[PDB]
Amino acid sequence: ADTATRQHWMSVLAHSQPAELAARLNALNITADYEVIRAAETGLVQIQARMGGTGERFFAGDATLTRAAVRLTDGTLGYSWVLGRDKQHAERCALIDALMQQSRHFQNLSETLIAPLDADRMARIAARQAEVNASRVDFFTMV
Amino acid sequence: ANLSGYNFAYLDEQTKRMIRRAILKAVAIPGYQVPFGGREMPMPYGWGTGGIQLTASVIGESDVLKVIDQGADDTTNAVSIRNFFKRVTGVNTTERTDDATLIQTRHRIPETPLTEDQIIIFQVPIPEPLRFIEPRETETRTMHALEEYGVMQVKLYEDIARFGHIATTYAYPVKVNGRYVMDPSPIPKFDNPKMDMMPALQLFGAGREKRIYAVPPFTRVESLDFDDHPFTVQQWDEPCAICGSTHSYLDEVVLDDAGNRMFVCSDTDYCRQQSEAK
Amino acid sequence: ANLSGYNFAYLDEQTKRMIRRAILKAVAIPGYQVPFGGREMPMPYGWGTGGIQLTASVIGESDVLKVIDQGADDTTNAVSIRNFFKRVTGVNTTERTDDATLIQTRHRIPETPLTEDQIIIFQVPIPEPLRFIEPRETETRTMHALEEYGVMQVKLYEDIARFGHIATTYAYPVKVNGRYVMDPSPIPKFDNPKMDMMPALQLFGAGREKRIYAVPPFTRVESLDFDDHPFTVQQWDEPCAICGSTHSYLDEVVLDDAGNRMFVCSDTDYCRQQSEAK
Amino acid sequence: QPLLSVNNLTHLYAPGKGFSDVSFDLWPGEVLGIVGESGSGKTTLLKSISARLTPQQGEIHYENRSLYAMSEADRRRLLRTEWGVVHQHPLDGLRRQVSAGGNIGERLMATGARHYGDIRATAQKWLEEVEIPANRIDDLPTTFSGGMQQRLQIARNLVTHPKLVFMDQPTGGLDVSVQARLLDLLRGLVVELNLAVVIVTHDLGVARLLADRLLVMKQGQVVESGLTDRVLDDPHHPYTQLLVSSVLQN
Amino acid sequence: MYVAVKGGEKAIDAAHALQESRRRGDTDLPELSVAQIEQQLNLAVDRVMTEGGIADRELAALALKQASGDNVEAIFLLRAYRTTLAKLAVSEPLDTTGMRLERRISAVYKDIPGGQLLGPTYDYTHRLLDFTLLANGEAPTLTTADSEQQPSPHVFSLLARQGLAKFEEDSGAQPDDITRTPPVYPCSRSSRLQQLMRGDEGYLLALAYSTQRGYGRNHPFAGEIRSGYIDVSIVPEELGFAVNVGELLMTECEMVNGFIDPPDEPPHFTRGYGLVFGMSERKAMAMALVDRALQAPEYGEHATGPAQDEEFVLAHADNVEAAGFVSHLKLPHYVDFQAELELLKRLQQEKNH
Amino acid sequence: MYVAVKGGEKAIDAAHALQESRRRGDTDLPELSVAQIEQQLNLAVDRVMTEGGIADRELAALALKQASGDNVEAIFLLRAYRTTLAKLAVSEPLDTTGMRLERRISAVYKDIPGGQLLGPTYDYTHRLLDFTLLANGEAPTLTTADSEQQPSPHVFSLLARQGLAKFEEDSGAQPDDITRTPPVYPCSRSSRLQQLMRGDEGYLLALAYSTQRGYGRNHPFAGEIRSGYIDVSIVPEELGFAVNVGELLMTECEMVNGFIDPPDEPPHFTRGYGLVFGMSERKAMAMALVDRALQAPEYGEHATGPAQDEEFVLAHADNVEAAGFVSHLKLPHYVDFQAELELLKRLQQEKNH
Amino acid sequence: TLETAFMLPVQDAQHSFRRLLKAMSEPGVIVALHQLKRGWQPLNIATTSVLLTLADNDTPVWLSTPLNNDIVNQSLRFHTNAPLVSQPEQATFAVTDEAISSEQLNALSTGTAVAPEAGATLILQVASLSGGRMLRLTGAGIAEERMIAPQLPECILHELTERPHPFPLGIDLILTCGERLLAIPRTTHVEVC
Ligand SMILES: Nc1ncnc2c1ncn2[C@@H]1O[C@H](COP(=O)(O)OP(=O)(O)NP(=O)(O)O)[C@@H](O)[C@H]1O
Ligand SMILES: [Mg+2]
Ligand SMILES: [Zn+2]
Ligand SMILES: [Zn+2]
Ligand SMILES: [Zn+2]
Ligand SMILES: [Zn+2]
Repeated sequence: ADTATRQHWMSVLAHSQPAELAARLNALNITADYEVIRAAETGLVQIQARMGGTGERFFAGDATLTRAAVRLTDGTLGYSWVLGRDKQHAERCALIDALMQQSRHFQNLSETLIAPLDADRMARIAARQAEVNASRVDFFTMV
Repeated sequence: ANLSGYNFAYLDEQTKRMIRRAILKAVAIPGYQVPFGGREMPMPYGWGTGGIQLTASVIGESDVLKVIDQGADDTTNAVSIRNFFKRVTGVNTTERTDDATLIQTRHRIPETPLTEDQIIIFQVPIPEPLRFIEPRETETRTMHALEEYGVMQVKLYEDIARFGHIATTYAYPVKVNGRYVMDPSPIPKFDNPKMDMMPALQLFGAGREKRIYAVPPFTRVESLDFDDHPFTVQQWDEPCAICGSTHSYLDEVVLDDAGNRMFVCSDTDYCRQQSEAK
Repeated sequence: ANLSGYNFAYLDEQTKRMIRRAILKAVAIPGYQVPFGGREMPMPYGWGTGGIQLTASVIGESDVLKVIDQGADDTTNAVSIRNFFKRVTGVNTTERTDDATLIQTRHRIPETPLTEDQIIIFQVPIPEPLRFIEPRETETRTMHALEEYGVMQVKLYEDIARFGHIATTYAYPVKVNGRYVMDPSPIPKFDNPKMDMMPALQLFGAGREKRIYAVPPFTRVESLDFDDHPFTVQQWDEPCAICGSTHSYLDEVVLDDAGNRMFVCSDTDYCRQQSEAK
Repeated sequence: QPLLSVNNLTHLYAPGKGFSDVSFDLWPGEVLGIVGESGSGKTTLLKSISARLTPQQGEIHYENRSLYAMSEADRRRLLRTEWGVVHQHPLDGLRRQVSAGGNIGERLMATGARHYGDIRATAQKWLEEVEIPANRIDDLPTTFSGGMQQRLQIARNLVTHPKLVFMDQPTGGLDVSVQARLLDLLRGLVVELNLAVVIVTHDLGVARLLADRLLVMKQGQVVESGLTDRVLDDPHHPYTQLLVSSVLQN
Repeated sequence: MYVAVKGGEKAIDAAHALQESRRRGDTDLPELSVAQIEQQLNLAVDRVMTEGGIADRELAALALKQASGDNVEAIFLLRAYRTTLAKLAVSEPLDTTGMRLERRISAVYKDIPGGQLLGPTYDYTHRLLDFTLLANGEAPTLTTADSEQQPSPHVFSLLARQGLAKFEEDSGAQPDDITRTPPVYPCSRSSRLQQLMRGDEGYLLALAYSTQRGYGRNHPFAGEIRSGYIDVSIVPEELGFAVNVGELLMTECEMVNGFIDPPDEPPHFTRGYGLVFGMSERKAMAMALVDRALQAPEYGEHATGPAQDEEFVLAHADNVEAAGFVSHLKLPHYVDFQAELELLKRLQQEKNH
Repeated sequence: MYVAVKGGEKAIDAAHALQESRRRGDTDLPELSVAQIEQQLNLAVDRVMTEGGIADRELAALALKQASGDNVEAIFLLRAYRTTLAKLAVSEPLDTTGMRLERRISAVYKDIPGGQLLGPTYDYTHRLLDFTLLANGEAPTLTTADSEQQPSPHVFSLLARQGLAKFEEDSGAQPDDITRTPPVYPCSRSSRLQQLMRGDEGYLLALAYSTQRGYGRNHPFAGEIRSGYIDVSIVPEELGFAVNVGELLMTECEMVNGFIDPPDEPPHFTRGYGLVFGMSERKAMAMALVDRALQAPEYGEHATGPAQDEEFVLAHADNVEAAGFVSHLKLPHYVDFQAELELLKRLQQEKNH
Repeated sequence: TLETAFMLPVQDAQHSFRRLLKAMSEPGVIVALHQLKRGWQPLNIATTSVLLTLADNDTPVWLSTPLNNDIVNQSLRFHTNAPLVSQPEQATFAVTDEAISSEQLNALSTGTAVAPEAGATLILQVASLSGGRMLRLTGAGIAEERMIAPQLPECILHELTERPHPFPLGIDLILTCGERLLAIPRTTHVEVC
């Protein structure tokens, strides 16, 4: 379960807006000393797509990717790979990943940080789906 | 009433007059593509500009306008064109073929037979039936001029030899007044017989290609074929799932990923009539 | 010193390494166009990207760089490239050919003879001498592979028959090491003799076409011609109006609408030397 | 030892289309005519032995060197310097956008010629040899007639004084007078210069007057071979007897 | 049982509302003004004006704003609006010799009468993303020289006075107008130029590039590129004498092309011409190159590339028609596709047995 | 007597300053912000991202601002900036079946599982210049429906399950990367698609339009167009398991193309594929059409149009190379032109006597 | 445990490449690669410098059994990331010693006529560059003739003097001894004197 949970919280961090994540992290006021193993680096991730969506692979351009690595005092390593060029956001994501790897912070951050972020993202998606679904063309109703 | 701030039918009188002259010439030369100085319309080229211009040049205040795309009045582009014409002319509109005076259609002829004084206007992307054989207009103009239609016969013969059947299933070329080979617009082979000796005038507009051609009422329109390979229309093993008709062109509606599907009339007005009869 | 925030010479070490391997291969196969994975530079393709990449891959801290376009150091593109290289490498620059260690040129070889350890880098728009004869690379690759240069000889023979002279006045094809037909870049026929048995290494970069080819020092470079139509360089009835030289390529400067014009050395450094001598 | 050797050569587009199990030897200074039915594979065999069609079976040895085991560059060098190829349709062996002089001079320059005047003089000499006027040297082959184009192709493929010439119906499109001129020219080249010719022809008179040995091909197989006059006057295989009985007597 | 329901109109309105909302974007950011687009996105405006057929910067910027920056959509908007406007007058022939020069260069001579006037241009700039533009900044204070515009004779005039080129000479022929009469191939050079000026920038650029790579070579030299303001004058029937109505910012490109050797006159360079609205130059250069390529019939040149194919080049150059017809595939096509499906299923069944 | 003087550097600086000032425009109007361009000119940003090769909306908007709206210049800026960035990872193959749909339509069937989702689009709009945009306005308040995204299986999957089309099947072949190795013709379909995605929108549109007009017909139907957000995931060596790094707004287009009759299997439709960044669709449609056209060698089709000429289409599709080489004619060329002048003058003198 | 690469990879690689270019463009000229103090034994300084300058993930490297060592392989993988191939025909750069056999030499890729740059470059570690059979070099890079007396295997001298491969096919040879390097491209004509 550790791998799946780590993937889930890293995905939530990556999809989180930098502003809301920063605000929530500041509100929590988590005290933790960490050293930046890898300074946030902004480069490119090569995009691979499939012919017809399921066939042979081909390179469909590139996208900006920022990666960061931090270490906590106890040696825990936090990593982050986020699309875009927000270096501070990547550093925060790596820090949160490191903290989540700690037992004392995992539950608290899941209940107070990861779950609210996921809920907010799901709400924003729900709302835009409601707006986009108004453009659906209705042809038949089964009476 | 027209209260949109534009001229009635959105076209200046000069463009209407030029299109009217082109229409008269086309009527006088059935099946011949009459060039005309088409203008750019609010709709993009290829979305029915030629038919819109023809309707604008022919439509009047007392006309009842029916707009159908794929045989349905509620189709998105049909709705857009109908709304535009209501805005710029304020004419009455109907979904009933028998109540309509002007019918602007895309890829279908109504199942309901047309009557006298009715005009059906076709949206034509490719007015040249030989285009897919000879892409160049410089050659097709001469071929039509000299009645050099042998390449079309060769194409049909090769299709029969290769696949055992003629590969053209829509926009099937026809012979008009025994002389001009004409493209009937992308109507299915199903609707081609309706064009023969039709009491209603037929007008065809290709705005992007700048061509207008017409079939006068009661004019011979014969689909190209062979005696041993006679012209055959599309057929289905299922009737319409709504009205149960077996003599109407059917569109296929996919219901779910599993594979369930149904077939319903493309002509929505005919389906409504057939369902209200029974 | 490099203080621009980019890597020395603006290229990542992987691209430098690939270009260096390509350069070594080209040196080992004189006159052959070596494909290489050229990258998009701050300059647009066709403005000297290949030469810029070659210089970046070969340039060092101690190198003295001379950049000339049309034989002039003050030419706009030459100034731009020199400023870019100063920004990204901080190398010393000079307008004197004899003081330069790396010379990046566009369409001219300096009048001053080159010496040992000097590298002259040519900006090449079309690295294929047969391109204007056969536009397709699929065919020219095979033609070079099989030494099928007969089409070039046919072209020269037809030019002689039609105009009485070979129509190619710049980028004149040459034969390298008796084997590969090579495009010398758009240098005039005047500069082609300088390529024969040149003590300096010659490098040619076509960034847009992704080709690198080289002529090692002391390599035979013979312009294609005929015994009765020998290779002849451009000539002028007037000497340079500034220095008075008669052995230099001359550019024509139009002074006024009336028709007054003068001719001055394209190689500005050679003109300066010649004027300061007398 | 044979200039050209063919052993078990076979190339088939489909069962019965092409040639199969063809072997023969050609020496310098002799002519090997090939006669047969339209559709017997004569052209396919000519292409295969001229390095224009890779066979499915068998080997071809030129001066003891396997033809298709050599590099493509070497085969192109052969076809460029010492091999002549005359196609049935002259325009297939001619450059449409290149003048007749250029068409003749391409081969000369490919052999090392680099004097424009000498190339022009040789082209005019060969045009006069095939009786083409020397004033048509600068005219494109599209302006030439069928016989003129055929003669231009022959001159182009004979200007380099090659050692082996593969011809496909070279007499086609030629009036009998220029045809006799061409026959005399080919005989002179074969005898004086030891030229070797593999000629595909349907005019059995030209094969009689020119070919030293004959192959008779039918449905992709060699049915009869031997001395030209022996085959023509003493045919053995039914097809050959039909073929020589079909000749129009003048 | 299924019953047909009305879904087209409301779905269309919802889609249009969504597109409008996306065009507006985040309401926190101020809405873009048409003046801002006209001033700071001037090159897109130039392309929109050139291809749409109206030399009105404000209208082109408005179309760009309405099109969410889509050049094709803005061009079509401007062209359609052109349809709604009446033709009040036909301008007197433009006199590019009277242009007030913002920029003037020549690649055929090192220096020319009037000098090399680079003007505003991105040429010779190092294309490095300037991240300081992410925040507001101060525009440079421009340096100044003398204000006299030196005489700037056309380079082609200099070439012709030497006999190296032929003057473009007016025979009085009435220009063809493809906006009123559909083109008839082969089209006259006037019609070809009119269509090219309306042609897609990218398509003509690709064709010119192909010509530069041997696919119909014409050996081009940028004989002269002039960008600046040209006065427009008309002759209204009310007055009967010429009245100047304003000035238009236009770019003119003259290309020297490979010389010919006519039977009965000295060999001379050929030429190509391009003319566009605004400062964008590559469109004019491509126009000149493609015009030279299409001039092949007048020179009896053996075509070696598609750029020399008149019907192919011109019939697909207008991005209005091409974009409309490509996007029309998004329209419902289930009637035609059902016909093809019926045929295909019958073929599969026949082959199976 | 004349003496050479230094004029290049100062003239270049003055020209760059003039271009910057023109880009800023009237200082009375507020300077455009990159966020405004990203939000309200989203389609230009989409084209810039697609052709420049970076799926970063902010960078594309910055390039557009720096380019004064010139799409070609912004695309080149983004591509050149791509050169300065390191490749940190290679994404796992995208799964378009997991797209979150902003828009999804199909022209081959009247209705499909998941329905016809028009989404934000200019389709069916009356292209009338909206002059109310000249002043600030209020965006529409969007209406809402249920928020569930109904299942949206690919139309081609439905066709293939019926045997009417062939599944696109992954053999594991390593894709070719023309960004590291120069293309070699004939290129593989992966390389062709990679180049087409980077190709000029207008050029490929014109080629697809020509194919629609018989110049290499392929009988296209818009089988399905899907625009929406696709998750991007990588597998860093640090962790060894997949990590989701974000989402990209992409448009996918699948075109059904004329059926064939293979010797040893039932006749079936062929297909073409297009994939772009953002909401712009015509680029994807043209990409799919040109991909089908270039698939001719795999079907033994007799080419009837330039769009089927692989080398001609691909060698001139990248607007970076084409625009650069066309604009390079603006560079000084007086050395080469002097050579041509010397030859031409000698020819004229020879013909005169 | 791994070896040490260039102290200044950029400058050192540029200097080494310039020396190698001088050598290759002028066959027979000996150049010194002094940037690398110690080589990856049994690899000498020059061979290691060349590998660091040119080898990468795009260039497969084949090491002969005498020169194939675990430390060397790990150092090459760590510093250059160049894949290591056990067969010479799969190698872009081939590293061998005087014990190279004719079969190994003839298994090296010589490229093709259309792609003559696709062949392998052979790095041969010689006992000396000076104490062998006198060889006269002529061709591109040589004004008249160059007299070099490298100590070479007989298969290599055969390759040089006979040239079994038709230009543009060929193998480019790099003779490395200690910190000094000599280059013989496929063009050079070599005569035993
Ligand atoms: N490209 C091809 N593809 C398939 N079949 C072919 C092809 N070419 C030839 N065939 C057949 O191959 C057989 C021999 O071809 P060919 O060698 O050209 O005949 P031929 O003896 O030269 N006839 P002719 O020119 O009249 O003297 C004929 O049945 C041809 O129809
Ligand atoms: Mg034959
Ligand atoms: Zn029904
Ligand atoms: Zn001087
Ligand atoms: Zn359609
Ligand atoms: Zn140039």
